Order: sequence, then structure tokens, then C-alpha cells
Amino acid sequence: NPLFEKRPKNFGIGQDIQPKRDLTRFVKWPRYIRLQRQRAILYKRLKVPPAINQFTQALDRQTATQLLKLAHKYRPETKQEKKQRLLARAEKKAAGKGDVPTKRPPVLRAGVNTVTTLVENKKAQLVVIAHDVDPIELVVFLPALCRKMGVPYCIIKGKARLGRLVHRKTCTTVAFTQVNSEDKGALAKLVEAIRTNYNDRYDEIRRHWGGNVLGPKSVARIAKLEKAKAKELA
Amino acid sequence: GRVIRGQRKGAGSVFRAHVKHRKGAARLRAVDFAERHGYIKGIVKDIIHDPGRGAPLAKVVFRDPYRFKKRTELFIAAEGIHTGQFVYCGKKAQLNIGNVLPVGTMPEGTIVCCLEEKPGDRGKLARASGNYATVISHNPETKKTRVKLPSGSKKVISSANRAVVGVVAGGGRIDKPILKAGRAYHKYKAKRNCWPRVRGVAMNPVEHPFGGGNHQHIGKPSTIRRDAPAGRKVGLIAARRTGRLRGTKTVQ
Amino acid sequence: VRPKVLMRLSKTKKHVSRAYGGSMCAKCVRDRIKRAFLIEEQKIVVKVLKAQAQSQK
Amino acid sequence: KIRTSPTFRRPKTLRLRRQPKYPRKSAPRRNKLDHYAIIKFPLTTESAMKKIEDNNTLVFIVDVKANKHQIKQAVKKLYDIDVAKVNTLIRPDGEKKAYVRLAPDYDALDVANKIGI
RNA sequence: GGCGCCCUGGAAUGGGUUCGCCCCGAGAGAGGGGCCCGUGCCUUGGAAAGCGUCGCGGUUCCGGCGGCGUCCGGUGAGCUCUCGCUGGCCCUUGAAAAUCCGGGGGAGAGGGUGUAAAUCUCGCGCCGGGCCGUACCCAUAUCCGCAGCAGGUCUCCAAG
RNA sequence: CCGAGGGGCUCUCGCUUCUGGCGCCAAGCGCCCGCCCGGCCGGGCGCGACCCGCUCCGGGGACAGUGCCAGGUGGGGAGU
Ligand SMILES: [Mg+2]
Repeated sequence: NPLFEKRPKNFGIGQDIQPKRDLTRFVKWPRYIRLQRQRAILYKRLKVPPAINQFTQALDRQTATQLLKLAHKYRPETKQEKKQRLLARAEKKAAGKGDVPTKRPPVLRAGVNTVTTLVENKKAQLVVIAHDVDPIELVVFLPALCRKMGVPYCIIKGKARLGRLVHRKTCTTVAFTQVNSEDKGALAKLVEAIRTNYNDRYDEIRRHWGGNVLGPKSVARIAKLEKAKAKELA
Repeated sequence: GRVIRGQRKGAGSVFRAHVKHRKGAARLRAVDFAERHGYIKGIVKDIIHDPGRGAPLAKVVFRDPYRFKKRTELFIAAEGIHTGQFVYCGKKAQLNIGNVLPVGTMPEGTIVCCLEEKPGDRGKLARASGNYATVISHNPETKKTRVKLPSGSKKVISSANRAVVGVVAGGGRIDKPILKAGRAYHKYKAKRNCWPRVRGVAMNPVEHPFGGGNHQHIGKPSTIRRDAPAGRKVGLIAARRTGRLRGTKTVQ
Repeated sequence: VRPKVLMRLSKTKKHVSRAYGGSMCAKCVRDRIKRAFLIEEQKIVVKVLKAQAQSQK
Repeated sequence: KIRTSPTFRRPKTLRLRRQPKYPRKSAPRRNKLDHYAIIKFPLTTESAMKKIEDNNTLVFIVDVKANKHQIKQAVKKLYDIDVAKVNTLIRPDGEKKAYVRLAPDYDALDVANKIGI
């Protein structure tokens, strides 16, 4: 108000020093960064086989949440409760000496070498299989294996999220074998939303190649010829 | 059985260049936002001299666009420039003497020194004292321009190659006789260890393919093939013709 | 004098009481004073001759 | 978030102060060069004797690992006298000769007579 | 001694100048200033010491005691060294860094007054400066050549 | 393109060029906190400094290059 003069800075070429802008594109990253990004781009640029493109088509977040809820109360036995289940086992042998206390303790089996034995004996109900397993060959057979054995399978986003069901880091596969009688319709509820997408669509998920798309700076100049080639006809 | 003289120039023990009192590489400033889109102003501070070069240099202080700093370039001095002259460098720079601007924007038949053979290579072609290149033939579709090198050989280069307008200073230098053996000695003491060239006919059969004999004669034909090995390529290497030249050159 | 003895003087034996004191030569200062002022004023002139150019077209 | 420089430089991570859970040598070694081992002899030659009365100094032979700060405290603490300045000399048969000039309070002569010579 | 430093003022009938040049309306000559080097002289040091000479003590430390002296001028294509000023020769342009300093900016900081702050490249005062080399020969006898070998082996000072 | 107050087959870029000067570490505006009883201090964020996006930007490119074999040539070199 008294003086308080406005003094703008012209930022054109040949004027004041350019201000500190973003520069997060034009920054020389370490070579572990640009290895990590260029191989991500190059799973989009190459013709990906349909067995690797069995993945990248996962359950949406509503269906994964209805699934991980049901897999949460069938959580495996942590070592804390393993300590006290064996205390409560001996104190009932010190009490009653029963022949059979539990008919079947229901739980989800986890691990690919555990799951694959259950799929090929047809003892599994629903096989949740992970997404970003670091060599794919550990996992790539098992969508084709569940289809022949008749087990319904589904791909969930993230190997580390279902690895938190099992109190570990990643676990790559979980599978329901036995559920409870009050959840038998709950496991059957999601089981036709799943095999509609994966098992019934085996002939489509096997035809379906992936990748093969070009980057944005080259798909925006092929399109510029297509605008001129449409400008030619009219 | 002994190696020959030109074979010993590749190891680079005493045949390395004499580079102590030289000043730096004489290069155009690197291209960034200012020259791709506009121009930038710089003032030449002094005209200096390289030892072992025939051209002089021009040190030019520019204003850094991104940091508050004045930073000095070294240009090949185009002929006619003086100290305290404004030098403009960009795409939208105006075609005057000493201004450096891309070859695709400047017209056909302008005289060009110190030009880039691939874009952003900071000046490679037409740099010796008194030499220049001429541009013709802009192709604005598939942007390529052809220039005419100091050897009379034309070359189609990229359009965004950058180039200072004018001729290199210090021209007419080879018109003067060296005129005595002493001033050739000081000429190459700035350059290399190369000057007193013994004829291979004068040396011995260990030392050259041409030496030996009771008479100084070559004996064998002095035009040799190009796929001759090292130690045998001496004389007229893969010569298309010999004898005193007639016509102009008549071979493209 | 030598460079390391300049750490022993006081700064009256080392500069002159002008602006640009012991760095420039008292007439290039004078030239820099006139060269600075007289082209900031033409930037007033090119501002007003562009002001009365676009406004009557 | 922004990155106002085009360079990725590595972040300042944390560096713990090294606190072990056993010492590696179990005890400090005692110094083999103490103030008794600084000083070997008093030099007792004719050129070292006229340097006592005429110069207020007195000449020693010292271990060659000592410097003039250590000799200044070894002479001071063994002989209960002040030291003005010290000069040293590797004499060419291998050993370090010290020229300890005493303070003007003290006399080089009676100190010489009570140290033995 | 030097100045490509300033102010006044304006030059032709051109003048000022050098051994040579060179300089001038982008300011000559003339007048008055300013700065840099001052390794010269004067002064403090500093005459108390040094030397010359004449004595006198002290056997021995004696850095004895004393008298008088250590004074005027000139000169130069002189030799040697240094400082400077101007030229010439180059298709030859005749080093880097450590250190050190000025300048520009003005983010800050300061006592807030009938008293003193932050600061100080000013004048004095206090403390410290470790390590290693240090003799001598350096050559028709201390080096190398088998030797005290007409050989070899880098420099400075130099009178009539 | 037509024509009424304007419409966008087709379009343009921008803010530095008489001179041996200077140019950074934000002004301003809008919001928000502790601080003032409908007012005062010290901080915060945004706009100034547009948005999205998968190669840093250009130049080549399935060639060059390299690994291997086959054929030329090879006193440059080795053996006799
Ligand atoms: Mg010859």
C-alpha cells in the first residue's frame, strides 16, 4: 500500500534465471532404477506369450476383498497359538483322554509344491494364485493345471498381500481344501464369479497374446500420418 | 625383421602430440533450450593463439540460463570478428558474421565454418585456417541438407546441425615459404615428433621395404594395395592413378 | 606487492574509496556508469514506442 | 515432491558409532618411552663441559624417538629444574644429542654437580 | 626514477620530442596536482659494537682499560648486478596448481539513547611454533674410471 | 468456407539484436495456523513457474558389430 511495488520476472529466453522447476523426467537416475524401469516398459513393447499373459488380468478390488475376507478367518496357525494348543492338548489328556477331539481342523494350505499336490488329487476347492512372481516358471503351469483337474483358480494382485495371510513375506499360492459349514455357501458364492472369468474362458485366455503396444511418443506420430491421410480423402 | 617408422607412430611414446601450451578444445557450446528455440547473447573477450594450430581462437563469455554464473566458451575464430563484439547463438539468431545458427534455417549458398557432421557434436567439419563450407539444397521434408566440404566433396548431413557463419581466420598462411630448415623445426616442435622425414630408400632392408641395394632405387612398384599389412603399406597407398596430374580430378 | 604479504596490510593500502575500488580503473567505472544508465533509458523508449504502435492499429 | 537438480546423488543415511562388546587388546599398552627412557646419559666431554658454565646449558644423550617437548618435561621432572629451550642433534654415530639450556633462575653448574659431574 | 593518472585550457605558420622512435581534437604543448617503486641518502637501530693506530694493565675468565681516528671531492660509451622505458623476431606466442586479495551484491546482525551496543584488515600486551637435513671434499689426492689415473663430471664470485 | 450481434473445412507463436553495463537465493496476490476481542506478531501451503505421459535428448538400427567356421590374399612375420 505505501510503496510495496510489484516486480515480476520475465522467464523467457534471454531474461532472468529460470526458476527451479520439476525436472523429474530429465534426471540421471542410477542404473538400478533405469534397469528397473526399462524392463517394465519392455514387457509392454514385446509380444508377450499368452501363458505369461494369463496374468495381468486379475480380480478387481471388490472381488479380491470378498476373497481375502474369507481367507482371513481361515488363517494358518501362528507359533503363538501353536504353543498353547499343545498346552491345551496335554491338559485334556490329563483330563479326559479322548480318542478324537477335532474331526478336521480347517485351514488353507499355502505353497506351490503343497498346492500342486492338492490340485492334481482334486482335493482343493479354490486356488488363489499370485501375480508378480519373480521367475514366472515357478507358477506358469498352474493355471493350465487347474483347468484340467477341474479346480477353479483366480489371480490376485500382489504376492505379498496374500503372504500376509500366512504370517510370512510372500507365499505365491493359497488354496482352500476344507471350509466350515457356515461358510460353505460363502466359498461357493465367489466360486462362480471366478470360474466364469478364468476356467470357462480358458480358450480365450490361451489365444490372448499380450504386450506389442508402442510407446506414447511413437504412437503419437503414427497417428499424425493417419490424420493427414484422413485429411487427404476430404 | 625390424619394425618400420610409421608402425612406431601408433604406440604413441614420443609420437604423441605436444599439447601443453594449447588452450582447450575449440568447440561450439552444447545445444539446449536456448538454441533449439531462440537465441542467446555472448560477448567475445579476447582473440588468442593456439600453438600448433594455424587458426586463432575466440573466448566468449555467455550468461548461464539456469545458474547465476558467467561461463566461458572457446570458439574457432571466424574471420572479421573483434573483441567486445556481441555474438548471437540460436535457431532464431540473425545471420551475421560470427553468429552460429542451424544450417536448416540459413539460406542456400551461405558460407559456413566449423559445422557439425551429426547434431550436437559441437563442431567437427571445416575448421582449418582459411577454410569454409557452402550449403545448398535444403530438403524440408525428411530434413537433410547437403553441404560442400573444403575438399570439394559434397555431403548430405542433418538439418539441425549447427554452424558459425563466416570463414576461419588466419587464411592465406600456406602462401608464404617456410624458406629455411629452421622455421620448419619450430613449426613441428609445436605439433608432433614428425618433422625430419628420412626417405625409406635411404635406409636399410630391416628398416623399410624400399631400402637396400648398391644404388638408391625403389626396385619394386611403389603403388601398393589397400589390404597390404602393416609394415608394407609404404608409398602410394591404393593409388587410383600416378604421374603428374592432368585435368582437375575427374573421379567422384 | 606479493600475494601473501597482502594478508598483512590493512584495507586502505589495498583499495580505493570509490565503488569498484581496487578492482577497476576509475574510468571504466565511469564508462560503466554511463553505459548502464543510458541503455536502461532506451528500454523506457522501446517500451513506449511499442506502446504507441499496437494502440493505433 | 520435486527434484530441482538433474542429478541423483545418494541420500545421507545413518552411521552408527562403533561400540563393540569386547576390547581387542584387553589393556592399554604402557609407553615404553617414559621420562626415564627419554634421557640416557649426561655427555661429559671437554666441549660439553665449557658449555655448562659459559652457556648455562648441559648436554645430554637422548633416545631418538623423543622430541623437544618430551625432553623438556623429562629433564624438568627428573631434575626439579626449569628449562628455557632445547636444541637437538642426531649425532652421526646414531644417537640424539640434546642441548638443554636452563632458566636464568637456575645455574647449570650446581645442577651438573648434583647429577653426578 | 617511472606513470596508457587527474584538473584547467585548446593547438595549423602544426608543434612536443628520441640514441632510434614516436605522441597529439579519442585533447599536443604549457600550468597545477595524484599515485607506484624508493635496493640511494638522512634518522632510529648506532657506536655501546667493527676496524686502523698509539699506549696501559691483567699469569688464568679476558667477547680487558684508554687516547686519537673512521675525513672531503670529482668522474665514466668503464666492468658486474639490479630496476625501468621503448622497440624488434615468430606458419615459434614462450607452464599449472597451492595459497592470497580486492570488488559487486545485501540475506542478516546491532544499542536503541540523552547511554552504550554488536563489530574493528587500528595501536599495544600474552602464549606457542613439533619432525628431519646441517662436519668436510667438491677435485691434476676425499666423486666415476680396479689406483693419490694428462680422462670425465652441474654452478656462483671475480682486481691492476 | 460466409457474413447479424460472429461462426474455427485451414491456420499462426511470443515476448532477449544501435552500444566491451547489471541480472540467482521472489515480489505480489490468495488461503491457513499460534497470536490481537470483530485488530496485532511469527510461521505454513498454493498461484506466480499450465496439464498428462512409458525411452534423458538427438543420431543410426536388425545393419554395423561380435562369436564361430569356409574360401581368397598375406616375405608384414615364423620355420627350413
Ligand atoms: Mg627427406
